[PDB]
Amino acid sequence: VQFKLVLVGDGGTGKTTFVKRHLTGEFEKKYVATLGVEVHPLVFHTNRGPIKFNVWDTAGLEKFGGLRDGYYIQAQCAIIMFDVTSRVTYKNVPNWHRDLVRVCENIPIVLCGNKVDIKDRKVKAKSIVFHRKKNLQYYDISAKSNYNFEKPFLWLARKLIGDPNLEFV
Amino acid sequence: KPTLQLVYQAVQALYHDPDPSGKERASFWLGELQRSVHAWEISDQLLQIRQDVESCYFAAQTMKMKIQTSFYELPTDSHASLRDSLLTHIQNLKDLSPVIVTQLALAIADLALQMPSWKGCVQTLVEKYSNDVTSLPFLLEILTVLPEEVHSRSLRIGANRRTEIIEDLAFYSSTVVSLLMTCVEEKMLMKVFRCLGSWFNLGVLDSNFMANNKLLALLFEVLQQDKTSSNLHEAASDCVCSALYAIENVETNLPLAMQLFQGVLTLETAYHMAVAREDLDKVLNYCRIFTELCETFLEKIVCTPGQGLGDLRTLELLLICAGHPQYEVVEISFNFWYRLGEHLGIFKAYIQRLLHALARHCQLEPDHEGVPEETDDFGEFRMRVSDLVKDLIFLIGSMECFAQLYSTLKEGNPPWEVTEAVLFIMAAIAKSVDPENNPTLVEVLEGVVRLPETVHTAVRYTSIELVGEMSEVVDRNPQFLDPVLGYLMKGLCEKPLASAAAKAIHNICSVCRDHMAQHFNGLLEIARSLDSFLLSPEAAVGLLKGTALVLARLPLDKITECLSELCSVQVMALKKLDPTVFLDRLAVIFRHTNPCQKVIQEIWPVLSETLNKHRADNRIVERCCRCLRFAVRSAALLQPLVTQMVNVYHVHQHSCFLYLGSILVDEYGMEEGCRQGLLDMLQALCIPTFQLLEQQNGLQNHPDTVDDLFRLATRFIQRSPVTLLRSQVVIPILQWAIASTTLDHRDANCSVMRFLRDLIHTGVANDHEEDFELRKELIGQVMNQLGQQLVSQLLHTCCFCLPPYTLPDVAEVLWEIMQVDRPTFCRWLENSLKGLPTVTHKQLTDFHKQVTSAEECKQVCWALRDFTRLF
Ligand SMILES: Nc1nc2c(ncn2[C@@H]2O[C@H](COP(=O)(O)OP(=O)(O)OP(=O)(O)O)[C@@H](O)[C@H]2O)c(=O)[nH]1
Ligand SMILES: [Mg+2]
Repeated sequence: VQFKLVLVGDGGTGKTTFVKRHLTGEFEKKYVATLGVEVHPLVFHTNRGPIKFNVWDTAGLEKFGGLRDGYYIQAQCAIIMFDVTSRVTYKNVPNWHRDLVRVCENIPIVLCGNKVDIKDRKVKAKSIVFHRKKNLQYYDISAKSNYNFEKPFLWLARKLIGDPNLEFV
Repeated sequence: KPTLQLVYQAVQALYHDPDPSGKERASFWLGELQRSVHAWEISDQLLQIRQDVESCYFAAQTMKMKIQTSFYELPTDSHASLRDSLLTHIQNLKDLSPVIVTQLALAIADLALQMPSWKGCVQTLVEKYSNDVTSLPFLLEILTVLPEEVHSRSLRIGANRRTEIIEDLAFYSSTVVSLLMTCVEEKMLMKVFRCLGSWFNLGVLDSNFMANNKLLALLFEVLQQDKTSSNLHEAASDCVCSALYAIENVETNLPLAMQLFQGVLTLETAYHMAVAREDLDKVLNYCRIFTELCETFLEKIVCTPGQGLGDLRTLELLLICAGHPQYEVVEISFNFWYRLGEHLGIFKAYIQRLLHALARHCQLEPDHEGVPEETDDFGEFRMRVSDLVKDLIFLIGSMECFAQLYSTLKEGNPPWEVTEAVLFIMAAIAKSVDPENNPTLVEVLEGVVRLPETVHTAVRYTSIELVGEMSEVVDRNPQFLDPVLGYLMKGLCEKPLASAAAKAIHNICSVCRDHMAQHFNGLLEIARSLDSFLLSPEAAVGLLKGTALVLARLPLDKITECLSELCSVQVMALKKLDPTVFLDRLAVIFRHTNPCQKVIQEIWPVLSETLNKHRADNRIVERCCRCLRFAVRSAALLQPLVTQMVNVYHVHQHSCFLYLGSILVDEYGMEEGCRQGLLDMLQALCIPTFQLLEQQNGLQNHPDTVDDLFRLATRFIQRSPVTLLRSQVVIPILQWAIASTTLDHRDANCSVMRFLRDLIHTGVANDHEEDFELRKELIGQVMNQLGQQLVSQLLHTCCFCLPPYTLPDVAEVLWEIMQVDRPTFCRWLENSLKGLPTVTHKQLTDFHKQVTSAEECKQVCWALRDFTRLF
């Protein structure tokens, strides 16, 4: 039971750091730009059997874009990552969304506001309009403090499988 | 160029090989293929061969990605031939996967936007395919994405050429609208609306023409018919919202405005039809249309209410939506409400109607067992409600609403879930309510304390939070302090109520510290057995913080006595011995006990052992250093700490030792008795530091170390600069600083740009004092030696290494360099501009002129900005 998950968003927003949190359990301070794409199978044990996510961690930096759109084929779900501490990253969220729906239409897409741990927030959770529509959802997350760091996958699982009751174990 | 057999092979791996390590490698080879010159020829062939869906998407996408990035490497003559290819390709593959049709559509649009020799492209495309019914689906797809691509960051069309584009489309906006009518005469229907909506969003459609046009009528038509599918519905809604948004001035677009206003009002019936059924998808769309409608005609509702455009059925439609049992429906309208309140008597009744609607949305399920959880989806919603109420409460009156909410909590024998929800909204506003009218305020508090223990847990919980929000009323009415505390004392002793109580107690302690001295006896006794109440770490810390805030206000005599008791329980527990929690509890006590060194002596020995036991564990050490930081916040600790710091750091390079070091320098750096010892610490700390950064990827792997090292250096350069400048260690610091300029880690880079700025500025700042000439010479030496290497490094990072957000920090450093020696800098900059790998000599020249001739720092940043774009 596996799903192709494309992870998109501006560079330095915390995409790869977020994955490493799940993959190894280790929070990583360093910032190493992803080259093109980086595939990581993430397996979560649930109360209804194991679920594997084939996470496609794409690059945010224009120089290391890789195939960009080419990575999107046959995606079943996606996570759009932006920085809570960076206004310019949230401004680009519409363009990322537009790119996905031009390749993958009506797939479950989660908006993720990362680095909510930061003292001075520059993007208010109130102003977000993404979760107001359905098929779309938002979660305040933090790869450092692990705040709601499992929410996006659990939500996507409930959408991909189709069971609201489903829980992680 | 690679063989055709190889790319078909690499594609099947990338799309079917389950292994991650292999899938990445195929990706990279295909990646290098797109960047290469061979990409054009291969892609064109793949689409002609059309083996399968996988390879055709890649070729079409590559076609698009090569047109929007590598358009420059095409001879003018090739343009016409490439266009014929893409149009032939999209023809042949028109019934293939839709995801392939889009990419080709995108490619043609991106091509057209960059091809001025293809004038009247809108006209060309339509009259070639409009009559073929099977051509229509991809023609529309191109027509939809074309206006969207005009603001493409991937294309980044010049400002003048972009303006030409938009007005060129406006010219032909008639032709596509005309076409869009022929088109609709379900799958096809929604394609039409999306296309219509897209041209609306560009703001190039004629309001007056669209005002009287069948397309508009068709929009509201399908939005009225109950039989219409979910997909046609969403498309129609989105197009309506696009129509409304495109209206910037209602007056200039009055024909269109009136048509749309009347149109959406006819949907109220369709709304009721959708809510009669369980069609939640449809109602969310209607609620979106309504909220968008009120935003557009907000001005008319305000200026001439009730009359025409100001027809108050608009606000009513929202209050109906507000009444909906599904909470995902009402939050859609929250932003308008914010905006309505923001612009703001006629509305008052509407806002108070809304508040009652939100009050009921906060009602928990009658079978709810525990406390209201904040983490879940619904607890988040309650907060969004709480925040919205705070911002609108001024339209009712914080005295009017607070009293009114409380009054309705005795009539009709209110069930527990109705009480909790009313208490919740009261707590939301309990802070903003003016404590002038105390009687109505102070009687609410008396009501909450007389609540029996028998009431539902969740009612006890929210009432504790309400009391917590009412700390200003306990400050103005000190008699209620003892009853309030006692009530909170009961909640603290109940496990699921503990955290809420501890938080509420802390609020009281902070505001009512002036006369809290009596109760301190109790607070200490809570601390003495803190881990019995099953508290959260946050609630625990917050509790100890409170008692420490009032201890500082106690009589000086009893302070030293009670402080030692507060810490002894912690010390004895550590002595018995993961110490993190007690380290964190010690730290907060010190942090807010600000009326001490007598107690510090008792603490130091157990901390040193704790630090040394877990000297390998960064997380514990980090909490350890935080603790030690606040204890200082006492020269008897200095040397035994510095020694231990250096010794631990020697084997475990915890960067928090650097930061802790920076604190000692910030606090004792001005004391010339310490200046030598502090410099020794720095020189000692730098040795294991440089060892870390000397390693491969040393800067990338320890950005935390880079950040904290230069915070230390910065504290030095602003507390005792001369001590650092005459030292020998300042030279490798500066070198690493210069090396650190290419570190893309944002936090660490701000710190580095900060040290360089503050360092160079020392040769300029405060020329009024005597030692200025010494500092002037020391920097002059430094600038002589390294000045040319810094400027070259700074210029390098701006153009190739770091993201645009660093520019103001670099510009600030560059500015200080000109303050030290501008004529020399003018020479330096020419060398930096000399070594560059394109960019015309004219551009380098006028860049040099702007920067070197800058009179404000602002001018340097813009100068860097424009030049940086070139790379
Ligand atoms: N405070 C805080 N910092 C974070 C958090 N998550 C990530 N960061 C920082 O942000 C950086 C994220 O690096 P990456 O995840 O590799 O960047 P990215 O999102 O993958 O962007 P690309 O590399 O272009 O794909 C890390 O170096 C962290 O220092 C967080 O939750 N809290
Ligand atoms: Mg990455």
